[PDB]
Amino acid sequence: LSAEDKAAVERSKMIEKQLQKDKQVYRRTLRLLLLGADNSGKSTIVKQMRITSGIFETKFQVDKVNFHMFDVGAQRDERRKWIQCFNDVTAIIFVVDSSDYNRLQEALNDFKSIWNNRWLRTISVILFLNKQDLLAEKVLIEDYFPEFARYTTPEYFIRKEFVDISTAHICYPHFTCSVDTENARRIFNDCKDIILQMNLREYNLV
Amino acid sequence: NHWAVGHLM
Amino acid sequence: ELDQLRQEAEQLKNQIRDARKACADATLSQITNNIDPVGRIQMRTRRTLRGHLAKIYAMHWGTDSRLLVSASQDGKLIIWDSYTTNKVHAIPLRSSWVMTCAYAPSGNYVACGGLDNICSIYNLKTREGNVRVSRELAGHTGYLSCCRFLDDNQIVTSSGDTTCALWDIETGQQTTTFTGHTGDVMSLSLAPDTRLFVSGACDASAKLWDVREGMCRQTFTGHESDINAICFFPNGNAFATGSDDATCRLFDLRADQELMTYSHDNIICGITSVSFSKSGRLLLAGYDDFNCNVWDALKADRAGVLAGHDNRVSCLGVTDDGMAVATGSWDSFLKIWN
Amino acid sequence: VIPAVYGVIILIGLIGNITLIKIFCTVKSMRNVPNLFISSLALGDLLLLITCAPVDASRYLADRWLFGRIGCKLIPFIQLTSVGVSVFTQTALSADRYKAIVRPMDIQASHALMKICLKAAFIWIISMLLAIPEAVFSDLHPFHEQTFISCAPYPHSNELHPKIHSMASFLVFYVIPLSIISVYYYFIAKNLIQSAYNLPVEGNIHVKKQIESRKRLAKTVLVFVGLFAFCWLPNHVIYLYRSYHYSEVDTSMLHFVTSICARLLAFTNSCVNPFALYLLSKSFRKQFNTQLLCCQ
Amino acid sequence: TASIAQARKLVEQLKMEANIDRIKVSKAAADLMAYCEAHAKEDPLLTPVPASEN
Amino acid sequence: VQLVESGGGLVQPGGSRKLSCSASGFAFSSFGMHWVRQAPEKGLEWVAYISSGSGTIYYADTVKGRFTISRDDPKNTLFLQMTSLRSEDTAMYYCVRSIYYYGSSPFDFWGQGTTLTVSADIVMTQATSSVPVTPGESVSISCRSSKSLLHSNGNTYLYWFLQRPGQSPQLLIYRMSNLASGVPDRFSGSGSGTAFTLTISRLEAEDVGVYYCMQHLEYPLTFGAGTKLEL
Ligand SMILES: CC(C)CCC[C@@H](C)[C@H]1CC[C@H]2[C@@H]3CC=C4C[C@@H](O)CC[C@]4(C)[C@H]3CC[C@]12C
Ligand SMILES: CC(C)CCC[C@@H](C)[C@H]1CC[C@H]2[C@@H]3CC=C4C[C@@H](O)CC[C@]4(C)[C@H]3CC[C@]12C
Ligand SMILES: CC(C)CCC[C@@H](C)[C@H]1CC[C@H]2[C@@H]3CC=C4C[C@@H](O)CC[C@]4(C)[C@H]3CC[C@]12C
Repeated sequence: LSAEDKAAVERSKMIEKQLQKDKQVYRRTLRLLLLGADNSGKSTIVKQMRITSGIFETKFQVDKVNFHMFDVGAQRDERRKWIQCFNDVTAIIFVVDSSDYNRLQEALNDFKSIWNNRWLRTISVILFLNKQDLLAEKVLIEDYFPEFARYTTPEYFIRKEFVDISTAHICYPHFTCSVDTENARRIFNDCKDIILQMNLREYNLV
Repeated sequence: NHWAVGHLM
Repeated sequence: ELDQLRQEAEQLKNQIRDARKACADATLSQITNNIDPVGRIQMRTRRTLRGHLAKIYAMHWGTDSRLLVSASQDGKLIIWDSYTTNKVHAIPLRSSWVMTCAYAPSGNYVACGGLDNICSIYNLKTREGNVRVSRELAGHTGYLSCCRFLDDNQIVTSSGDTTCALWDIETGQQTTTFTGHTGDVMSLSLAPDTRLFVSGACDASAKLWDVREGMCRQTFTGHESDINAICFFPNGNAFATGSDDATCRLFDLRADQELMTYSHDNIICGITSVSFSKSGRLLLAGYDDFNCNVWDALKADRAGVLAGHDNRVSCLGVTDDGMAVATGSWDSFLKIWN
Repeated sequence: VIPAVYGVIILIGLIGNITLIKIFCTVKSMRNVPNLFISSLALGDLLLLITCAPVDASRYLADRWLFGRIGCKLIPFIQLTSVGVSVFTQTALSADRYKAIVRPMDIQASHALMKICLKAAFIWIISMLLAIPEAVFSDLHPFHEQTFISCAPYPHSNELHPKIHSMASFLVFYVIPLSIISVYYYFIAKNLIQSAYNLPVEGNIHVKKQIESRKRLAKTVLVFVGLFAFCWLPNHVIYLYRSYHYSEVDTSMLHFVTSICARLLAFTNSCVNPFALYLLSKSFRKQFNTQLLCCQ
Repeated sequence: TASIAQARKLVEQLKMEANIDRIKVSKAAADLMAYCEAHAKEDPLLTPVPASEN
Repeated sequence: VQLVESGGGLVQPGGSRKLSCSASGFAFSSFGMHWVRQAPEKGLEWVAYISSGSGTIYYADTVKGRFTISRDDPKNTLFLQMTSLRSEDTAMYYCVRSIYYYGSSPFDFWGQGTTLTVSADIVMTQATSSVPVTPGESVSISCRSSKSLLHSNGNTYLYWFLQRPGQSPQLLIYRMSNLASGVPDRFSGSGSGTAFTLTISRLEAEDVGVYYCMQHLEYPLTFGAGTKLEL
């Protein structure tokens, strides 16, 4: 045991302490993924609820909890190879524009491909149907989906279709828009119920 | 008797 | 007009396939049948590297078997000594999701990248002592899959946009951009002669490119799934590649045909990293079934099972001296075997 | 009959504790932080059973104490320790549940593997220190029925020492831990009932199954705390009764049957703990059945 | 004009690949076997050396 | 890069001073600072040794108890206090950065320092002290030590320095087999665990000076006499 070796061991111990201090903040924060097609309203979400570069990170603190959301804006539409890098994340947030009936089929197709992924078999996905006011103004659908002509509200068609294509990890279908201000609290409650369910399934309390 | 005396368990 | 060119190209491909099939006079199984087996290489955990805090993704060895670089999903490029478990440097990366990392032969620069589309090359011999950003190679349009140091100033780098580019540390521009593929690039491997290299894509394709000429000379398409691992043979005339179908195949640039196939019906979990030894006898592959299985490059038989991990094996690397093998998985453990 | 069901429940608790210990030891995968409290509880219940069943059998069935003078020193002491540990472990377990349900994200720390081990070591040390006076004051002294001698932690020096010792035992082993466990379980049930409302159950069958499982967990926790209280009240009240009447001897048939019932209820506490995770939730019955089916 | 150019570059790549003069696979297998047998004793993984010579 | 030292002057015997070395140009929290005393017409003397993080501090047995060294990371400044100034403490102080890792560069840069006037042990005795040779030829200085400083790891702990008149000493070799940065390749080191040889093939009018040396095997550092070129 020389002096240089002991100094190296001390430096390694200091580096380990620094890595532990960094891991503290790493586990204090929640890492989320953001997905959506080109017509999705993820831009409005990252612009309003904010409280080449192929991947963009948004770090925001709310209710004394920090969330780091990673979104893809300058990458290929394929989600087969690079999707494994986002394994064991807290949750994924998929965005879909319910007002566009033409691209709704492709939206459901990619959502089903993401949900049925082998590396995402235990990751929760929260669906956000943006442009709620636009959809309301437009409806005031049968050619694209004839089931709407036979489906009735329970004593909700898009939510029912999402539930059916997901249950074919639990999905969380919600409705958002460009003027919604309480969306951050909804995401917080969702990411808290997800963490609670994860703790229940880890502690064998489900 | 020999029993009924001792500890709780 | 395009149909004529397409059918002519198809006829040329069929002729090339027939030529590659006709030149095969004897398979490697009949040639390597009267050779002595290797037995069972039961390796043990010599050192235990638990310095990282998140899932380790990739690692690479250099000329010296002492230093070893490792990358995790947090953004802490850790270079540590493989002998006395001493941590030499901890580079805090600007991002978190890392997919590859390299170590220059001279030990003066290290590379790292991923979905950031920017390769951050740092320096280790800085007079200031601390690690400072030396070069920021930018211009790609896809996630960085694998990168290695071809020289102390020039290095090739692949990306998720099916294209590869040869960058300079001093210049920082694309002096040679290779032809795009039909599938996303996943891994590459440099040859010991430093004259050419090989790279695998996602659409069951492998292309052999050159440093000077930007044209591919060897093309291999003998797979049925996406290639996720590929390594070059130390002799310089062959290379092994692995896909997600748990089927590894050893090709040769001289024969341009399959030489050996490593696969079993009991294992249906694909591999993520492959590497040869210092001589090329044993082939170590990183299986995703919570362990790894080594194979013989000649007999194509299971030479041993390393079950020291409990998570998906991310990467596996053999040093140049052939004295230790570092296997990193998603359990933040980079275990060293001998 | 009493001995048949006694042996049955003793064997059930023994095999449950053995299976839990074997699962925690041999699998080598589910050894994370949440399972450490379960392993500690299983070990405490195993120790309690292995140290109480043969002693109780030799005291009630055999009319002569097979152990000598030192037999009343090391044998009973550890018993209480285990008991204490068990109770404490449950409390700790309850606290762990209060850490896993009430605050899901507000307690997401990193250095937890050493803190839980330190807490378990502190629990064991406190239990040993609290049980040491039992072995310190344990001795063999006669009892005027007409006179018999056996193991006894309470000497005949004065009538205030056994009374105050039994009072302190009833306070630190029954009142405070059961009160804390009840408060924690009530808070957990309230939080579960509150969280079972904001869950977006509109047409999802998986969400409905999750809400049903949450209600089942709440009801099972309520049943568990109720059974804990209903089984620890008779044992403690019988101990208080036999400690206040320590100056004389009472061996009536009613006292006999109520002491047997209290002993059985106290043993069922340790015999039902390992089966809690089995009867409560999934993802654990598979391993619990495979650990016993592999030998079959 | 992109599809025709892609077909042209693809057929050019195929012609450049076919321009190489391949050899027999038996010669390559024999060369690989000789290379593996030459550095057999030099590879510590194939022949585990004792801890004193590590 | 820039190490400005202050706190010098003429002090009466038995007083106290606070030597301050402000560093700028590198990570002060990562490098381990050391002190070296150079008496007039004498070699160097190790005093204190502090690593990164202020975990463990070592003091010289000859001056143990009177010296106290302390670093400040928010200001990145080193301070050294001393009491009971004797007749031997009068020397020129040099405060020096050093980093420790596999293939590191300890004692790379030496500060300018400031003068100060008042009023087993590795005895590395050199084999030959004065070798007056005109520049332009090849020479080789040979030295020896009282104890073999070659540890079982295989790294010969030996630091060759060179202090020209006017400028602070400069490091030459790392571990007798790896040259430093910013130095010519003419200097080379060789020898065994006991004897050491520093050979230079081309002598110039600039590289002339006193070639100091030291050991780094044990914790107490003892600067040798060096290649004192008299006459
Ligand atoms: C928590 C329990 C299990 C163990 C703690 C020990 C306490 C409760 C017991 C042990 C010894 C006991 C004491 C033994 C003798 C002393 C002096 C005597 O003149 C009156 C009783 C008195 C004052 C007892 C008080 C309670 C006592 C201190
Ligand atoms: C969430 C965690 C950190 C809260 C702290 C744990 C609480 C619930 C546990 C841990 C230790 C436990 C205590 C251990 C010993 C003490 C003193 C003893 O004479 C009676 C029980 C008593 C009073 C326990 C009460 C509950 C307890 C304090
Ligand atoms: C203040 C009281 C009513 C609160 C309720 C606590 C109950 C559960 C406890 C506290 C004291 C305990 C009692 C202490 C002493 C009495 C008299 C004794 O000869 C037999 C036991 C007996 C009868 C205990 C019964 C249970 C008991 C009453």
